[PDB]
Amino acid sequence: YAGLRTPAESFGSGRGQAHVPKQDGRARRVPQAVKGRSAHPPKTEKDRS
Amino acid sequence: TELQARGLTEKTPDLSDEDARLLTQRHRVGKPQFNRQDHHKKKRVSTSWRKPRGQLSKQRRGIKGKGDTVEAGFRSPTAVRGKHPSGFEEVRVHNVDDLEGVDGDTEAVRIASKVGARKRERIEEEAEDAGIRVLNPTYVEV
Amino acid sequence: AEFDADVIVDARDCIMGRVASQVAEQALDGETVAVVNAERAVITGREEQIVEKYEKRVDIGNDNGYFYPKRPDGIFKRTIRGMLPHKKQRGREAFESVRVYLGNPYDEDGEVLDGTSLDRLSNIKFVTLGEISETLGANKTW
Amino acid sequence: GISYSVEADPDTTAKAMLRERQMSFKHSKAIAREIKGKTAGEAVDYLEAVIEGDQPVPFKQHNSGVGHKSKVDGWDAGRYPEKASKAFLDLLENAVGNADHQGFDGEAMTIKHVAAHKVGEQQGRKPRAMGRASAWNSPQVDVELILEEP
RNA sequence: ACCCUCAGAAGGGAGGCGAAAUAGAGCAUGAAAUCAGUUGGCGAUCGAGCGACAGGGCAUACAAGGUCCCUUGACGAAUGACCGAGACGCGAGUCUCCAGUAAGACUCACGGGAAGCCGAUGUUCUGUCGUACGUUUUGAAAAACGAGCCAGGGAGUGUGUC
RNA sequence: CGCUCUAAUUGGAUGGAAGCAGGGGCGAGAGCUCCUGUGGACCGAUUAGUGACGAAAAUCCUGGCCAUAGUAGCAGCGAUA
Ligand SMILES: [Cl-]
Ligand SMILES: [Cl-]
Ligand SMILES: [Cl-]
Ligand SMILES: [Cl-]
Ligand SMILES: [Cl-]
Ligand SMILES: [Cl-]
Ligand SMILES: [Cl-]
Ligand SMILES: [Mg+2]
Ligand SMILES: [Mg+2]
Ligand SMILES: [Mg+2]
Ligand SMILES: [Mg+2]
Ligand SMILES: [Mg+2]
Ligand SMILES: [Mg+2]
Ligand SMILES: [Mg+2]
Ligand SMILES: [Mg+2]
Ligand SMILES: [Mg+2]
Ligand SMILES: [Mg+2]
Ligand SMILES: [Mg+2]
Ligand code: NA
Ligand code: NA
Ligand code: NA
Ligand code: NA
Ligand code: NA
Ligand code: NA
Ligand code: NA
Ligand code: NA
Ligand code: NA
Ligand code: NA
Ligand code: NA
Ligand code: NA
Ligand SMILES: [Sr+2]
Ligand SMILES: [Sr+2]
Ligand SMILES: [Sr+2]
Ligand SMILES: [Sr+2]
Ligand SMILES: [Sr+2]
Ligand SMILES: [Sr+2]
Ligand SMILES: [Sr+2]
Ligand SMILES: [Sr+2]
Ligand SMILES: [Sr+2]
Repeated sequence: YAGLRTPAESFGSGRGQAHVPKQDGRARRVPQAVKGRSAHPPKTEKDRS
Repeated sequence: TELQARGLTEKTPDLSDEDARLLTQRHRVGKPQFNRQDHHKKKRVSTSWRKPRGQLSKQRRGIKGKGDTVEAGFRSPTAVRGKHPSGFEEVRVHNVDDLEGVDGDTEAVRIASKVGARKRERIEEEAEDAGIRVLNPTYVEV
Repeated sequence: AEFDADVIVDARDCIMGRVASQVAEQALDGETVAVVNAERAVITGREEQIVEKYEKRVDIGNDNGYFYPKRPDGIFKRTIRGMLPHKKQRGREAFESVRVYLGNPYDEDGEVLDGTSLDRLSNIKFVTLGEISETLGANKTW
Repeated sequence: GISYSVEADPDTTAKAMLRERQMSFKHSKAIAREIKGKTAGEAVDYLEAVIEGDQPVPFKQHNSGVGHKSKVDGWDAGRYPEKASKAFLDLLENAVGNADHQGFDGEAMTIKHVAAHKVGEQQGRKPRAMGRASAWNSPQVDVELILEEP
């Protein structure tokens, strides 16, 4: 759940902003955002044997 | 009262006429810069070469003036490809056990940069006596 | 105020464009030229029509302006300019090393470049730049 | 802060510096630029004239809308920035002092080197309409000075 | 520390400590964007995808590249003469012979030279070509879409099964 | 070709590692290498592996920054001081 712990939502079109989920102005969750989630991170459920 | 480089600095390798021609050819035909398209219009774009991938790229489409595109045709001659401009064949050296097996008539040696002053000294003095020229010599005062 | 012309041409009774063309080519050969008797130069065709074309050139313009000559003086000089890349270093140079004069301010007599002469006995539809300049409203300073 | 960007033989030169001064960096470039080369004293006399409004300081770089001053020579714009001019005096004060505490003839000395540097901004905020506030900052300026025996 | 300066526990100067103060307080290193000062090239009569490839000017401490120029000669691919002689054509000009000769790019040798001199680097001038990039699109320089700049961040991943 | 960390084999560093700055050499190229200065403690090669592995772009994300500009505002309200 890293980076998924937020109710960040995107403002949509309207304020000359790119539709990126923001919370308190901070941009997030989304991978391309600092403090965002990891897109394809290492996974425990992986059989490394 | 002056600086002088250690080792055989003037030593020239001996090449077959052919290699000497091919070498000469290389140095005469040279090649294009091969810098990434428009690396010069944006500071965030670097000189390092990248394939123009743009569907409309002027360079990719091969428009004269937009620079050359990396192709095999530009390869240097097999026979001299990779030689120091002196003619020699460079040899990467990190210590003395590295000088063992080198032929000063064909190859010149290049002491790695990490190698310290103390070890360079041995390598420089040794390599000299084996007839091997060192490309990055130490300039002492005599 | 003195012009060391390596060549002095006599326009008098000579097809303007044709003189222009040669004087142009020559100045591009480093030659310094001086066209003399500009006002007595000739151009073929139907006066009414000709004069109509130059009148239009006088009327054309806007705030950026299209300054167009009326004196036979220079344009003749303009005609020459139009055969010279006057906006390139070289070009401007050549052009600037050429001058057109009314009558002849020199002691020598300009020569008559080949092919440029118009024989008045076999032609009747031609005009004098002076005739043109007069119509254009220019003051007959010559 | 800054360090002297220029060499100085201690035997024929005196130094001085202003630090994080809150004054126009733009006015500083101008004043500096304008007094470089003058004699420490001439410099003072000069700034005094500026602070007093009898000698304008040419604004060649930062001059949008600046009105032409007839006393400016070889140029049109600029103004008489007292504040920054004054700060420079405190500098020449310091400079000439050291200069003398060393045996030199401070005033008689030449302004070999003198340049202003934006050392940073003291940040501030100013409320605007629509529930939005924007920047409102003070420039923080450093300026080095070097005096050399003529 | 002390001393000087200053309205001054500020700041500045000098000075002391340490291998290092360009380790003096968000105090290891210290890029880019970018700012000040300054150096080189350009510059107040001249034209705009900013360049590529050529070739000139000016500029260059060492090191890590050492070549480059002119006489002559040798070799000499494709190509390929002048002149002279003879002969055709109204003519512009052509044919035959001299002759596949002289010439001919690269390279090498002799002799002479160059050290800002050759490479190279910065910049500027000339020649040729040249209306970014990525996307959308039959068709983009586009009066279609995206970005002010730079740095760092940013997209084929796991399990099961076939 | 380049990046991480693991392993085997094998190297370099206080007689100065990585990093960074400017510069020289090699490779068609990804990129490799050296010199000088800075830096002051780490760094490789090969081989087999391991990927949270390569950006110019997304009105992309965060941070810093320039022009805008010494510009607009610091006047307007029946309370002109
Ligand atoms: Cl290959
Ligand atoms: Cl007009
Ligand atoms: Cl032109
Ligand atoms: Cl007729
Ligand atoms: Cl500012
Ligand atoms: Cl050859
Ligand atoms: Cl894929
Ligand atoms: Mg996170
Ligand atoms: Mg760039
Ligand atoms: Mg104004
Ligand atoms: Mg409100
Ligand atoms: Mg620091
Ligand atoms: Mg359409
Ligand atoms: Mg091994
Ligand atoms: Mg990255
Ligand atoms: Mg991309
Ligand atoms: Mg304005
Ligand atoms: Mg009142
Ligand atoms: Na939370
Ligand atoms: Na598992
Ligand atoms: Na005509
Ligand atoms: Na007109
Ligand atoms: Na201006
Ligand atoms: Na004046
Ligand atoms: Na004036
Ligand atoms: Na050049
Ligand atoms: Na698009
Ligand atoms: Na496009
Ligand atoms: Na269009
Ligand atoms: Na934006
Ligand atoms: Sr080193
Ligand atoms: Sr001709
Ligand atoms: Sr300005
Ligand atoms: Sr000190
Ligand atoms: Sr032959
Ligand atoms: Sr990634
Ligand atoms: Sr600003
Ligand atoms: Sr008021
Ligand atoms: Sr109002």
